[PDB]
Amino acid sequence: MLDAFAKVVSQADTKGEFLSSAQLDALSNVVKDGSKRLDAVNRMTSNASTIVANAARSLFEEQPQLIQPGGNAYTNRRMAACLRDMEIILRYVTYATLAGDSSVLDDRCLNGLRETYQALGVPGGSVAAGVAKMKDAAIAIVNDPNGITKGDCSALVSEIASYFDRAAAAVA
Amino acid sequence: MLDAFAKVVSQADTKGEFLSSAQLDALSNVVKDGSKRLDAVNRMTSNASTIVANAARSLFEEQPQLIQPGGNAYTNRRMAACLRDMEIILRYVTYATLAGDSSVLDDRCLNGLRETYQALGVPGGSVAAGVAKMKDAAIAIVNDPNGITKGDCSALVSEIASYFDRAAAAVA
Amino acid sequence: MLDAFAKVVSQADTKGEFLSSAQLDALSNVVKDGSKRLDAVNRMTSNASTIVANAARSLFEEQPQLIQPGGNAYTNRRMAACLRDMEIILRYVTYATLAGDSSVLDDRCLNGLRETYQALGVPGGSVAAGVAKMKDAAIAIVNDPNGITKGDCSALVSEIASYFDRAAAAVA
Amino acid sequence: MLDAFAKVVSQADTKGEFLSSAQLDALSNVVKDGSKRLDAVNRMTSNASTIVANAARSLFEEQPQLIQPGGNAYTNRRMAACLRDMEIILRYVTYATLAGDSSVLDDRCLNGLRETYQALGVPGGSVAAGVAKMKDAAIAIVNDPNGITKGDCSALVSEIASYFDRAAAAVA
Amino acid sequence: MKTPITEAIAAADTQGRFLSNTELQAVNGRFERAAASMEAARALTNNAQQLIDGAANAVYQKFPYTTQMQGANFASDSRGKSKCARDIGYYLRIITYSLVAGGTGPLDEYLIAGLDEINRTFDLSPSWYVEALKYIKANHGLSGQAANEANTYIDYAINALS
Amino acid sequence: MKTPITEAIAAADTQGRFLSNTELQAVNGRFERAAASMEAARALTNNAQQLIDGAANAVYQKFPYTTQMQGANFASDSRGKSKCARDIGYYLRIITYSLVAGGTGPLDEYLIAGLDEINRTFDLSPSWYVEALKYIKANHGLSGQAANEANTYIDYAINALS
Amino acid sequence: MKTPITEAIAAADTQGRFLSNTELQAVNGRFERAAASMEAARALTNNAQQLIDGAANAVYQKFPYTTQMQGANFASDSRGKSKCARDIGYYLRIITYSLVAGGTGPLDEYLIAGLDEINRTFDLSPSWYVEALKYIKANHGLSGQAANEANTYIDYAINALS
Amino acid sequence: MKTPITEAIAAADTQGRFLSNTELQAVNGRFERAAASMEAARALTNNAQQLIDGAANAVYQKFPYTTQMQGANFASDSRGKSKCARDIGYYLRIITYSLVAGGTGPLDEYLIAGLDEINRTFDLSPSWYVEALKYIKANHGLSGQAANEANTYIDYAINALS
Ligand SMILES: *[C@@H](C)[C@H]1/C(=C/c2[nH]c(/C=C3N=C(/C=C4\NC(=O)C(CC)=C4C)C(C)=C\3CCC(=O)O)c(CCC(=O)O)c2C)NC(=O)[C@@H]1C
Ligand SMILES: *[C@@H](C)[C@H]1/C(=C/c2[nH]c(/C=C3N=C(/C=C4\NC(=O)C(CC)=C4C)C(C)=C\3CCC(=O)O)c(CCC(=O)O)c2C)NC(=O)[C@@H]1C
Ligand SMILES: *[C@H](C)[C@H]1/C(=C/c2[nH]c(/C=C3N=C(/C=C4\NC(=O)C(CC)=C4C)C(C)=C\3CCC(=O)O)c(CCC(=O)O)c2C)NC(=O)[C@@H]1C
Ligand SMILES: *[C@H](C)[C@H]1/C(=C/c2[nH]c(/C=C3N=C(/C=C4\NC(=O)C(CC)=C4C)C(C)=C\3CCC(=O)O)c(CCC(=O)O)c2C)NC(=O)[C@@H]1C
Ligand SMILES: *[C@H](C)[C@H]1/C(=C/c2[nH]c(/C=C3N=C(/C=C4\NC(=O)C(CC)=C4C)C(C)=C\3CCC(=O)O)c(CCC(=O)O)c2C)NC(=O)[C@@H]1C
Ligand SMILES: *[C@H](C)[C@H]1/C(=C/c2[nH]c(/C=C3N=C(/C=C4\NC(=O)C(CC)=C4C)C(C)=C\3CCC(=O)O)c(CCC(=O)O)c2C)NC(=O)[C@@H]1C
Ligand SMILES: *[C@H](C)[C@H]1/C(=C/c2[nH]c(/C=C3N=C(/C=C4\NC(=O)C(CC)=C4C)C(C)=C\3CCC(=O)O)c(CCC(=O)O)c2C)NC(=O)[C@@H]1C
Ligand SMILES: *[C@H](C)[C@H]1/C(=C/c2[nH]c(/C=C3N=C(/C=C4\NC(=O)C(CC)=C4C)C(C)=C\3CCC(=O)O)c(CCC(=O)O)c2C)NC(=O)[C@@H]1C
Ligand SMILES: *[C@H](C)[C@H]1/C(=C/c2[nH]c(/C=C3N=C(/C=C4\NC(=O)C(CC)=C4C)C(C)=C\3CCC(=O)O)c(CCC(=O)O)c2C)NC(=O)[C@@H]1C
Ligand SMILES: *[C@H](C)[C@H]1/C(=C/c2[nH]c(/C=C3N=C(/C=C4\NC(=O)C(CC)=C4C)C(C)=C\3CCC(=O)O)c(CCC(=O)O)c2C)NC(=O)[C@@H]1C
Ligand SMILES: *[C@H](C)[C@H]1/C(=C/c2[nH]c(/C=C3N=C(/C=C4\NC(=O)C(CC)=C4C)C(C)=C\3CCC(=O)O)c(CCC(=O)O)c2C)NC(=O)[C@@H]1C
Ligand SMILES: *[C@H](C)[C@H]1/C(=C/c2[nH]c(/C=C3N=C(/C=C4\NC(=O)C(CC)=C4C)C(C)=C\3CCC(=O)O)c(CCC(=O)O)c2C)NC(=O)[C@@H]1C
Repeated sequence: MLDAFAKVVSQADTKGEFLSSAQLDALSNVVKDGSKRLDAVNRMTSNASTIVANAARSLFEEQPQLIQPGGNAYTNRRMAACLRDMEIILRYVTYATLAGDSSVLDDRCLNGLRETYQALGVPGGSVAAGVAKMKDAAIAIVNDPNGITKGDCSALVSEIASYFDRAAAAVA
Repeated sequence: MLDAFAKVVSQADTKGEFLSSAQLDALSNVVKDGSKRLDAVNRMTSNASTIVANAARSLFEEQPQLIQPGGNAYTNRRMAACLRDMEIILRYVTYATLAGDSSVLDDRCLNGLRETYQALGVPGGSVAAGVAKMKDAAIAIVNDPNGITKGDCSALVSEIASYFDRAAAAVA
Repeated sequence: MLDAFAKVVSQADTKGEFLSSAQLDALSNVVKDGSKRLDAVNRMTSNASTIVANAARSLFEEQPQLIQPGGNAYTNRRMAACLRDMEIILRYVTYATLAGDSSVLDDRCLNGLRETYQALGVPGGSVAAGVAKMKDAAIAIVNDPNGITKGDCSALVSEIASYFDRAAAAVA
Repeated sequence: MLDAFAKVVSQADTKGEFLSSAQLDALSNVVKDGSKRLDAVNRMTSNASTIVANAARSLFEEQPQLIQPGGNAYTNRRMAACLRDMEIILRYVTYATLAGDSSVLDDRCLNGLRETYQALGVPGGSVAAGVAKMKDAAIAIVNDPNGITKGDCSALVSEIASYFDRAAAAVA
Repeated sequence: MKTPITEAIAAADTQGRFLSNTELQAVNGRFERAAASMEAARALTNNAQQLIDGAANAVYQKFPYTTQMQGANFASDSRGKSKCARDIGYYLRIITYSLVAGGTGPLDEYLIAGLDEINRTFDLSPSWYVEALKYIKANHGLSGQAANEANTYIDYAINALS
Repeated sequence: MKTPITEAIAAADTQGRFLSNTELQAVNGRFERAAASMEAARALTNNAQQLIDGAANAVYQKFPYTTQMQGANFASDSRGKSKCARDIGYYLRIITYSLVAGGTGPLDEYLIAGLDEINRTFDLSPSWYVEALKYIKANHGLSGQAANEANTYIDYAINALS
Repeated sequence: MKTPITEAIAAADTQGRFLSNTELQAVNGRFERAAASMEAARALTNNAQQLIDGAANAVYQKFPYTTQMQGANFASDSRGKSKCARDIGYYLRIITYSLVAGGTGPLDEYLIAGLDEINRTFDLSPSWYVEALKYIKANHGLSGQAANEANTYIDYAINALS
Repeated sequence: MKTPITEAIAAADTQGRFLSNTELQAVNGRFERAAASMEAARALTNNAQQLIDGAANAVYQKFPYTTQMQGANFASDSRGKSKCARDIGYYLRIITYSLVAGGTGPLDEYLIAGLDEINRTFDLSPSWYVEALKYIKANHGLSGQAANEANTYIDYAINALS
């Protein structure tokens, strides 16, 4: 797996070059936003249950057949499985957020997940919708200004949203 | 594997015959040149690093893209692998030189090596060039008249050159 | 093993009480010396060869028969084992220096060391001498005011010296 | 095990000194007797059946009750084991003769042989007798001036005789 | 016990080597956090009595039946209210232990292990203690990273009950 | 690639769990040191040509025969001097890689592996490159923690040669 | 084929290394003896017919019934005498193979393996071939180390029959 | 210890058999080489002092900083120069050991084992001793096969340092 620094270094080693001032500036930006990155990851983690719950609720209001008899999320077994999947994707999103690179999320989670769902009969589009509602809930929790030093986290937030959109597209 | 004596004896056993005076003379020639054979093998061995270095240098001057970014010999991993291959082929050449027969070099080294290189993306023609420069460097070290009793080693030298040419042709 | 904080926490759990102000003050002092503790460990680690060399040199100047024919440190086999023993003891002292507690040093290095040393016939007094020489060489390296922010490290140095004295007394 | 040269080298390494002229002279003498040493080993090996037969014959002429009903060498089982023991002792004497040192003979053959022989109830004195008979038969074969270059082998023969005496005394 | 420092030393010793720059980087991360951790531990230890009593009262207000129903497991009488405050004190005490140690070690070893069968045997509802920990979290009077350190281990105990 | 961040993420993933508080403490220790690490990487990359040329000249003054004796492994001509400067550039480049990544990973993968075979085959004395690194360490111009970071990774490359 | 040279090369190859000094010392010992070995092989090959016919006649004189008694395993007629000379030619031929190769390999592979089954099935007494070999050993005409080499490989074939 | 003779005896004993003609061929190769080996060992032992002092001086001339820089590991003063000559003496002493034994045994057991960590601990550059061995190889005053025997084991120690 790669983080933001290891990705830049691997590209420079292939070119056989020192890092440019562009790449040195970009990574200095990542380092200065490191504390915001920790706050983002720690807030998504401490509130994983809330993020999954808000996402599932909005998904089940939008698609009520999921929680009705015959729905893919009906019964205790399928509901627990569905919630486990939501927490799994969130977990790998927090990996990519701390790392600054989606490599861990792409390799150890999204790669082949679509095919896994189409084989199990799980609605990939519904999962992609659920992942999108996870994004909105996580962003709202990450951007909460209470109990935290004020500042601009918009670049980080765009990054986190990109990891969620990546997860949604891999199953839609 | 076969040496010069075992090869002659295996041909005679198939024919069910005593050795001819031709074969007895040929093997007596090999035995009288045995000390030169040891000198040749011991000189190639003691100077394996020098022979590889001179060969690689001339190959990299002739084909400079090998040691530039994207070259098949660029980076520490590919350079160490390339040098290891050169020493390997030299090692098996010294086997065939002490034995007086290329059987060990053909069986345990050259057989299928071409296919191995074409699968790994290694330029077989470049390897064959490197092996040829090993030959010239080894011959120069073997034919060094300093610190050794003077005499004609030209028959041996032709034999050694034939083993190198054999190695080069198996990958070109 | 225990660090400085786990030792106090484990004793307060045995007593079933909150930590007193005296214990909070002592552990807060350890925290305020944290960057100094890291400097001591980093300097003792990156100069481990220099420390062992300086101690070994002075030990062999005082007891020259150790590196003379018949000595317990003569021959390559025994000299390398002596230096290995020096490195190991210094390594465990840095463990204790980081932990702020000698539990790891006593449990995993010092316990039963005199009994083994007596079995292998290694002069335990000479080992204790070299350990005391490491202390002087290690403390001089730690106390070097070059390239570091000026400040008082006497409490830390006294703690480190106590760890070396514990090791010396364990084999003397 | 040690040969003649390793014994001197190991003692000089213990003393930490170069080899003296006396040691160089003694080992150079062993080298100049090298072809004679090979003749002794080759003659004792290729005539091993003759040696064991001659010694066994004379032993059974002197102690005829050994091949009489009740004897320790009577029956096929015990006679074959007796001859096997003879061959083994002669084999280890040739090892020592080649090595120029009795270390292999003492460590791997003679050590504890009397204790086993006493356990199996084999007359150790009769074994020592047959061993002395092998010495006479082996030395006569070694000293045969037929088909060999004339020269003095008395030092070599005395050394070989000492090896046989070591084996005889180890069970007597 | 399992602390970030003894964890780093154990990993280094297992490979028989000095501590690496990465292990020394991790220990620095602990030593940096330890200032906020110590401030939180000092605050919770000093205000122990007020926080404990306020937490018990918050549970009583939230679940009024705990002070109304009879039965030894409830807090209708003085014995039950004192047992409740003792329990909440046990939780906060071991929470300060973890703040001092810089890790969940003390909470895992001294509190959570066997907690589920203790509560089950004596009919103590985990949601009572979750509410008491929620009060302590909202009334410790900390800010910044000291509040975050306290909240990390208070939430850790809350999650162990859920 | 092995970095302190990827190590912590891999530890959490193998246990199928979110990152713990201790793992975040360790990642913070890397982010704290990363400012000084990035300072060192910037200074070494900007002064690359000056440090490379100075290190080469430092080697020529310390081992005078390398500019005098004939031989392809020596820098007595223009070709050898270019090869020597290139090699030192390789060392410093990969050292900046490690400073940027926060660990010895790039040095292990891109430089150290096979280094002894390369030096042995082409008869390049490792003491030459120890001396060039000693010059860069003594003359990078950094101070404080940026110097400490640069020193640890230069010392790492030095130890790999010893 | 197993020869002293192929044994040394196989030892070096299994450890993936060049030939050591001790292996070259051993190969020299074979090359030193090869001059006397080649002398023996030449003398035995030139005098092949004379040695074969003499060995056969030596057997007929030592075991007189082999030319008198009727039976297909005996040499009492022209056919049996041709078969006997052929067999002795086989022995001597393979003995020259071994002298040429420098080891017992050819004797092991081309003669000894299955020899006891051949002799048992066709009722050929091994003592006959021991006597023919004893004659060739006593009458090859060689001296010095060429005789010693011839003797060792003739004795090897004799021992295989005993 | 591992010598060509004890190696041959060990192989024979493992199979519980007398030594074969091939093993006796290998031992003959050693006994032939042993004459040159003994002459080389005699020469290096007699001229030990002149060779040692000349080797130390060749290192000082080649690497002038070894006599200029201060530090216990260098040879600026009389103590350092005497330590250097003692070391070079150790190398040559064990080299003559190997020449006497006819194999690398003594060099492997008495010198190379642990040599790398001894040099690393006391900051002794392997290239110093390579130069000292290069001088001894070029100044032992041997010719023919005695020079080749000496050069074989001197180069063996050189390769152990590279
Ligand atoms: C974006 C998510 C929001 C935001 C973040 C923000 N925080 C600071 C201040 C700090 N954040 C931390 C976080 C941690 N350090 C650790 O070691 C750990 C895990 C153990 C964490 C979670 C720290 C130490 C600080 C500094 C102290 C402080 O409280 O200020 C800032 C400004 C300072 C900076 O950028 O470094 C910002 C912007 N603030 C918002 O408004 C966003 C919603
Ligand atoms: C051809 C490569 C060059 C050449 C060779 C040459 N050498 C001799 C002399 C000898 N070479 C040896 C070699 C060995 N014997 C061993 O046991 C070992 C390994 C341990 C080796 C390496 C020996 C013993 C001799 C004899 C002593 C001497 O130095 O003369 C000759 C002439 C004698 C002969 O052919 O046997 C030759 C031709 N000489 C050249 O000019 C070629 C460049
Ligand atoms: C929830 C929003 C939706 C949903 C999910 C659902 N999944 C299953 C079964 C599985 N989910 C996975 C996913 C992963 N397991 C991993 O280890 C990883 C990477 C770390 C991933 C991405 C897998 C492998 C399965 C297979 C079986 C299992 O339970 O593990 C179910 C149950 C299917 C059934 O018929 O029992 C469900 C319900 N269903 C919905 O309706 C939501 C849209
Ligand atoms: C060097 C002149 C050229 C070159 C070589 C190169 N090879 C690899 C990889 C391999 N080489 C071999 C060859 C052998 N291994 C054996 O055991 C034997 C017989 C004893 C032989 C002949 C093999 C098997 C490999 C496979 C992988 C490995 O490293 O072992 C590389 C690296 C390839 C990569 O992409 O990593 C290289 C570079 N490359 C050049 O440019 C030169 C022309
Ligand atoms: C050098 C300062 C002195 C000295 C040391 C010496 N020791 C040996 C043998 C051993 N030393 C140890 C010690 C440890 N091994 C560990 O793992 C640990 C930490 C848990 C310790 C403290 C051991 C176990 C041995 C025996 C096994 C081994 O050798 O590895 C020797 C060699 C003794 C011999 O060869 O017979 C020496 C020289 N001797 C001195 O004279 C110095 C004063
Ligand atoms: C006592 C041994 C000597 C001493 C130490 C000292 N240091 C500071 C300040 C700092 N020390 C460090 C060191 C590290 N932080 C890490 O994370 C690591 C490993 C990766 C190390 C090695 C740092 C970062 C600082 C802060 C920045 C700075 O350079 O100052 C002080 C001042 C007080 C304090 O604790 O900060 C002191 C006294 N100085 C001496 O004179 C003693 C000999
Ligand atoms: C014959 C000269 C005398 C004699 C010998 C005899 N021995 C046995 C039994 C044994 N002999 C040995 C000796 C060795 N085995 C080895 O491997 C080695 C070298 C390491 C030696 C020296 C052993 C071990 C035995 C017991 C196991 C075995 O039989 O193989 C017998 C038979 C005794 C019996 O059947 O009870 C005999 C006859 N006895 C004489 O009378 C001769 C004087
Ligand atoms: C003492 C036992 C008797 C004796 C021996 C003797 N031999 C020589 C000469 C030689 N001996 C050999 C033997 C071998 N060389 C080998 O490699 C092998 C095994 C493969 C053997 C068995 C050789 C080759 C020689 C040299 C040629 C020759 O035939 O002379 C001498 C003369 C001095 C010397 O050491 O060379 C002697 C004395 N002769 C006796 O009379 C003793 C009874
Ligand atoms: C308070 C939130 C509610 C409450 C409290 C209550 N507890 C008891 C009795 C017990 N509490 C414990 C808990 C622990 N003992 C330990 O050692 C540890 C580890 C730190 C813990 C967490 C235990 C073991 C008991 C029973 C044994 C004892 O008394 O010590 C009571 C009385 C129940 C009884 O049956 O005796 C009460 C009332 N009940 C409420 O209604 C409050 C809301
Ligand atoms: C400079 C300090 C001294 C010096 C340098 C020198 N090097 C060569 C040739 C080579 N250097 C390397 C090193 C690497 N290649 C890699 O990919 C890596 C990892 C990043 C390293 C460390 C290699 C492989 C070579 C040979 C192949 C090539 O040309 O690239 C020379 C010429 C040697 C030759 O025989 O051609 C020189 C002179 N020599 C000195 O005297 C300087 C003091
Ligand atoms: C001569 C010493 C005595 C003798 C010889 C004899 N042989 C046969 C027949 C056979 N001899 C062989 C032997 C070999 N065949 C092989 O390939 C090899 C390995 C090289 C050997 C050693 C075999 C196989 C036969 C039978 C098959 C064949 O005819 O080739 C005879 C005739 C026996 C018969 O029944 O036909 C004789 C007479 N007999 C004497 O009396 C001589 C003293
Ligand atoms: C000479 C080429 C350079 C040199 C020499 C030097 N050595 C030391 C100290 C030591 N040398 C050794 C080597 C060995 N001891 C053994 O038992 C063996 C096995 C045979 C070897 C190879 C050791 C162990 C030491 C340290 C312990 C001791 O003094 O015996 C010094 C002094 C270094 C010190 O720190 O005391 C020196 C100067 N240095 C140069 O500059 C010369 C070019």
